[PDB]
Amino acid sequence: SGFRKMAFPSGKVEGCMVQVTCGTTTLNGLWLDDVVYCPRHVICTMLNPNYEDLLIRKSNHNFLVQAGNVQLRVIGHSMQNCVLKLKVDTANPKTPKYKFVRIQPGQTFSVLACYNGSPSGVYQCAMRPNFTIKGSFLNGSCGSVGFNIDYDCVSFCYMHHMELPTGVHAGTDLEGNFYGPFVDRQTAQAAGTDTTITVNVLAWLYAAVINGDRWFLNRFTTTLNDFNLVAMKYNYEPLTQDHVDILGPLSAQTGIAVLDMCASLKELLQNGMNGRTILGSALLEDEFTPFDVVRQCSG
Amino acid sequence: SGFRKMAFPSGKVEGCMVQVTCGTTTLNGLWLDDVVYCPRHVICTMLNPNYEDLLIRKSNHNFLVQAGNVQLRVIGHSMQNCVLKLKVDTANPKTPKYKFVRIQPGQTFSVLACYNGSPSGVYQCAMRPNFTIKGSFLNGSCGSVGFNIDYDCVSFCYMHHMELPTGVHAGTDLEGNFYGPFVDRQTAQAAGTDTTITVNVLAWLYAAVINGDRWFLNRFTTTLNDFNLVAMKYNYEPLTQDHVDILGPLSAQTGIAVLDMCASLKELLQNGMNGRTILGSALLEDEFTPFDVVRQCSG
Ligand SMILES: COCCOc1cc(Cl)cc(-c2cc(-c3ccccc3C#N)cn(-c3cccnc3)c2=O)c1
Ligand SMILES: COCCOc1cc(Cl)cc(-c2cc(-c3ccccc3C#N)cn(-c3cccnc3)c2=O)c1
Repeated sequence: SGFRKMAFPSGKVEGCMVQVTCGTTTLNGLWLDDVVYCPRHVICTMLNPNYEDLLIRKSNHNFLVQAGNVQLRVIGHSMQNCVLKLKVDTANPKTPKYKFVRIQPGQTFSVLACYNGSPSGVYQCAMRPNFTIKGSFLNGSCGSVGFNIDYDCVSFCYMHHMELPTGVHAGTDLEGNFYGPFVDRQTAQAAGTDTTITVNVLAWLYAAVINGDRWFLNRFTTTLNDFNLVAMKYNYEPLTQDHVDILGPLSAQTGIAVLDMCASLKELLQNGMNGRTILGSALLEDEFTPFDVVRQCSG
Repeated sequence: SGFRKMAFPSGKVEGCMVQVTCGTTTLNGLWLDDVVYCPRHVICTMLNPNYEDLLIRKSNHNFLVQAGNVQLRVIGHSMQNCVLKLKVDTANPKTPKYKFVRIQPGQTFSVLACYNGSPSGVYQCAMRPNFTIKGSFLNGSCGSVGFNIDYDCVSFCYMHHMELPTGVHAGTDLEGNFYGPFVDRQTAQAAGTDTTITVNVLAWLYAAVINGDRWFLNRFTTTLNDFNLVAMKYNYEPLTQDHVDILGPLSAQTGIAVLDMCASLKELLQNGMNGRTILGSALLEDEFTPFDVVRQCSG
């Protein structure tokens, strides 16, 4: 038992992290096969850059890629959206089985924070409904990646590009498309107002039941439609029938109907917690997906 | 910016995890050089075991060690306190630079949860003042290890042995000595009443200041002695002058005197938070050490 903010083991991604240097700028890159992926803003000095221009003025030799202690020779460079791809002469022998995936808001992933191509730490986060992530990133972290692992396949879903003025974080999928409306320019950009991920909050309530916190349960039930009326009021995402279906296995294992759990959340939203806690939290946690809960509570 | 429950990258430990099988029991082992370390209760079937007896009745062939897909041949076995050491014919080529350390309560470490010798997830935790840890562990997790990484040296500090009836967790250092009063027997054992780690709470308050949460600061100061009187009342560990000194660099970087921050904690203990949060928490977090904060906030 127990329930922790748990990341995937990071080894398979550690073996892919490199340092990419272009002029005075250093940041991190992802070395898979004979290709190195990094934020294209590594070629900037960029209040309003034209990256087609900045890249036409570069040659392979303007890029220094360092893997461990060995320099890798760049033998070609290109742009795919907001990611720079650097072809190298040597194919990373530690390349895992992998895929690139573009995740939906509300999905979670592990982040391997890296500096100068050296991994620093690993943590879990979620793609917020407003397409930011609440990460932990210092200067030099751009190019650090987010990922999930399934069996032995690393699904890369995030590459870090920018910290916004609010201290939240924005980046791309590994094909270089930003999550959300953001662009890689040093210009005024605000995220939409964020909302709480309802289906995850419910999954975490089921995790709490699986671990013996029950003080919030009740005999009541609600209709999907009546619950959503409360959710909107408290800036929660609407719950869909597909969410209800995805919560199926947990509802079964705990014998608690999804719409029964929705009645608990209603009370907690209305009456707060009154000084008690759930899985060691004094507020409602929304960065565990239903599949995260099942993974960690029952393997 | 941002502040997360951050673990060390787990790759160097992943390359050491094996499966150890003795009879009907399977659990995890740590393969370093030509030696495999695992809980000695792998040889039990143990309401009151005599491990000297149970081990004299075993031969090398009673132990199956599986690393990846290859079986490793056991060429010798011994007991050191509560850890079984299995000498193997082949020295793990992925052995990192490493040391065994016995940590003090209040120190944090990363945990690599493993099942059948396969890493499952990584998370941070702390050694509680009562020498338990609040981990996340399912059946089969025994032998999973906790560790810190310094430069490139893995300091192993924990091996998982038991879940207590309260759902908290007990284990040993890597030389097999339990933290706390626990013994590896299926018998009534309760942990001491736990307390909150004051110096860590203060470190986390400094992290919050470094990230722009300041609503809890005040103009007041307190004496070390007066603060401890409040701490005792709220089941906080006494703060020592050595704690004050360890908080030195943070106090400086933020320009906030340790004893000034102690005045804030007093208020928060007395008046609670009144519906506001700190680093995304509605309660006082005590599983970040002063060195964790410095690592993550300023590298
Ligand atoms: C729209 O919102 C405002 C932010 O505008 C941008 C836009 C663009 Cl194109 C990029 C950036 C940005 C750049 C660099 C950088 C700069 C020079 C050398 C190395 C690095 C690294 N590495 C670093 N960071 C950063 C800092 C701390 C945490 N995370 C990310 C950044 O955000 C910020
Ligand atoms: C004093 O407190 C009560 C617990 O008494 C003990 C004492 C002793 Cl010697 C051991 C245990 C114990 C054993 C086994 C086990 C048993 C058989 C086969 C494989 C495994 C694994 N692996 C598993 N676990 C466990 C379960 C879930 C989370 N963490 C640990 C355990 O605690 C529990």
